[PDB]
Amino acid sequence: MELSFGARAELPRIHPVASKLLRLMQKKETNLCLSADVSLARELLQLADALGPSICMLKTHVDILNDFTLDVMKELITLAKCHEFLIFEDRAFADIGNTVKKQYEGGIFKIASWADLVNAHVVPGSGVVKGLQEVGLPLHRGCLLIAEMSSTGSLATGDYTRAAVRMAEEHSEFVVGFISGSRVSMKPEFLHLTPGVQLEAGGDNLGQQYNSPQEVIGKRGSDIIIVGRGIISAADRLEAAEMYRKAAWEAYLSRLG
Amino acid sequence: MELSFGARAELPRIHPVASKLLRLMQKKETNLCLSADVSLARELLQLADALGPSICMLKTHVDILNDFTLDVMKELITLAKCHEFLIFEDRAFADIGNTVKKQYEGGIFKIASWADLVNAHVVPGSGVVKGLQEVGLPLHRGCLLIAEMSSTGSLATGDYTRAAVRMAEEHSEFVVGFISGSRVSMKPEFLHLTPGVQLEAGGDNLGQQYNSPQEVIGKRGSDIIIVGRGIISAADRLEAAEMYRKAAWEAYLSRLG
Ligand SMILES: O=c1ccn([C@@H]2O[C@H](COP(=O)(O)O)[C@@H](O)[C@H]2O)c(=O)[nH]1
Ligand SMILES: O=c1ccn([C@@H]2O[C@H](COP(=O)(O)O)[C@@H](O)[C@H]2O)c(=O)[nH]1
Repeated sequence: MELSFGARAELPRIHPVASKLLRLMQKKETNLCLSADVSLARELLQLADALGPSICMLKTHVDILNDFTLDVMKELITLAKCHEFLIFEDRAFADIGNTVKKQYEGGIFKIASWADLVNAHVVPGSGVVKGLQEVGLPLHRGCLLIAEMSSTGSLATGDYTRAAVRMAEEHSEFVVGFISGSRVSMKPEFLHLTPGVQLEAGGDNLGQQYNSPQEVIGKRGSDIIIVGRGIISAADRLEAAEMYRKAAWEAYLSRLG
Repeated sequence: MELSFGARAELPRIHPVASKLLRLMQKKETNLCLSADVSLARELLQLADALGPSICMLKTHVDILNDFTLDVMKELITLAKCHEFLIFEDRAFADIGNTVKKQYEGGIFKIASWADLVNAHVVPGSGVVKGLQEVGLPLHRGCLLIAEMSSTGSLATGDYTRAAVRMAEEHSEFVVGFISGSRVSMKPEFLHLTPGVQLEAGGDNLGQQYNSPQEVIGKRGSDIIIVGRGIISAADRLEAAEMYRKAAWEAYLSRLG
């Protein structure tokens, strides 16, 4: 009874941000999220422009941009609107509710002002979501909960993962899905986004582990692949993004039938 | 066989940052860490100056400072040196090793350039520590692992806490202790720092829970209390800090005998 992305976009309990995403995934035939892991704003923006047609989402770590300004993020939004992708700041909030609300709204980055999506760890308990919600709901944003991680020795397993799923399903006005390595919720209104993806087997020297798009999307049932170095370190990042897009999209189609 | 802070400062396996901290705790009769949870640099610096003699440590969330600059942090270091306290950025790193290394060294905040101590969640597995280490060891810094949290619904319990302790004890060249609600390691070379502290019973409306200094230091065996709103929201923050200092110090003395 698996639904297409475009059908999921219409489910009664779908969140607006999720629906927007699912619609553009279907329209553009992309379930690829670019992990734009660069330190220069010019490179971020050149990647966003060139790769925007190939991606459903651009994931940022704003806190590694050497030359962050709010104006950079304005320019990123312009590209996101032109090419039709969401912006996801991978801030992995992980503090008490009262603190994360301030980290999301304020400081230099003003994350909530430009990020369609953010994510949070579940370790602090559900107050992390309640604090983020206080900023994100008025700003019409969505959140992903980190249910599983791709790295060696991850403790996001077993009952921890189950707790993340319960927390999501209990905060569905704001939580739209997961960071996970597999489908973790049986409810089709939730998105599953999976980092630790490369075409070739391997890892890095600091605990990253890779699996292929066919494995992640096809066998493990996730929705979206998140790819950083497999694209960013390639000479031709546009062709690399196309290879990843095509892999993830066909794995999705084949799982649909 | 409990040792004073000054004796612990001399233990064979003590980390230099821990030893510096323990020595100034003993000298100044303070085991209070101010959680300087403000949005204005001028208020941060005025608090650091006035309260510096009463504290062993000043904990920051740089990402909530509306007017952060590196020069602000230079001024904070001047105060830290004058009054003798460490600076602890409560960044709660919580990503793969390759990413946290960049979040610690780079971006706008350049955390490693000014923070004596940072902290990390253990959820990603030990690569989080290995990545931070690559920046922190050359810069002669230390790290705290988040073994327990103060908030309602925290998943940092049981085997998760035990995993944090094992990860610390296995990375003792860089990890100097814990964020925890109690003593979690039996090894006296590790520091235990405990947030969720107020003199009166209560909590906040976003899952924070409070326990008293006597409970945390005396009964639960921690070393340092971390106090935010119990001080910052008071009219006279200097007298509030003194009340917390005296409470935490006497609880420590009484546990020594
Ligand atoms: O479980 C997780 C959570 C987050 N990321 C993020 O996803 C990207 C993976 O990049 P790469 O390994 O494809 O370069 C990085 O930004 C990393 O911080 C993971 O890899 N794994
Ligand atoms: O388990 C944790 C970890 C971190 N903090 C931090 O400690 C401070 C507690 O402040 P307050 O509740 O005393 O104001 C805040 O900065 C908060 O982010 C906690 O409260 N509990």
